[PDB]
Amino acid sequence: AFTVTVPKDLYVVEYGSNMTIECKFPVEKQLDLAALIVYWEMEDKNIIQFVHGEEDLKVQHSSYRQRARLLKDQLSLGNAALQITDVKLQDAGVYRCMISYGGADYKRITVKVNAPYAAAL
Amino acid sequence: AFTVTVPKDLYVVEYGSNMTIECKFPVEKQLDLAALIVYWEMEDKNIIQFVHGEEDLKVQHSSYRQRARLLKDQLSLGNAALQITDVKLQDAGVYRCMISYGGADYKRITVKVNAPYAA
Ligand SMILES: Cc1c(NC(=O)c2ccc(CNCCO)cn2)cccc1-c1cccc(NC(=O)c2ccc(CNCCO)cn2)c1C
Repeated sequence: AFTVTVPKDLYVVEYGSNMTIECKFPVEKQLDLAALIVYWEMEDKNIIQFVHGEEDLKVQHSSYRQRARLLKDQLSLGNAALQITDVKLQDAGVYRCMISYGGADYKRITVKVNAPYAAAL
Repeated sequence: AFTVTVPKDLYVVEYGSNMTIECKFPVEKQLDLAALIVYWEMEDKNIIQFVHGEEDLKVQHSSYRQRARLLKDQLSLGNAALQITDVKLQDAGVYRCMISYGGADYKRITVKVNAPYAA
């Protein structure tokens, strides 16, 4: 009954740009931070580990340091939004958002990074 | 950090036998059932979805009906044990236990099913 949805499960992004990938969960009235867990990962790499309102940046995988953050202002709209700055080719793959809030659910999201290309016509 | 561990991360099982795969999670004093979620899957197939003490058999994947059980006597010892009855060849693959209990964590278990072979 506790359901996480994704508007899209495939994001095609340009090398070196910014991307935001979103996972929706139901929230009514006061977001209870003490009951909320948000985890983002990409093939076992810890990107975001938001646990009961607190984050520890020492658990964050080194290839995501100063690039990856949770947009905490979106959480009141039931939106766990992961913003990644300066997208790399190694950022392509399968991301998971995993959310515990009342129930639990997770989604898979595929990211494709186009190789850098000077398109001329 | 809430941590789930696995004694074995690979199980080799005989076709048609039973297996039990275990995920350990830390539990102190009274198991707070209102706070606990245990979820087992394999390749997006819902095997066990234990939510605060309640299970919906109607959410279980058709291929696990009457075959898959969570051993609830183990939960008080912090053991999330999935027992699968009458193992098929299509039970081979990657299982996941996901546990929310204070914190949250999940682990992967690989199951390989040996094709039936006569001595
Ligand atoms: C597991 C989990 C996290 N994970 C972390 O916080 C986390 C942090 C760090 C590490 C790595 N550590 C390595 C050291 O061992 C790993 N995990 C965060 C929020 C929630 C969960 C959770 C916990 C328990 C259960 C369910 N699912 C389900 O209950 C579930 C049920 C049904 C479905 C299928 N639904 C499809 C329809 O949308 C999916 N799902 C989830 C999703």
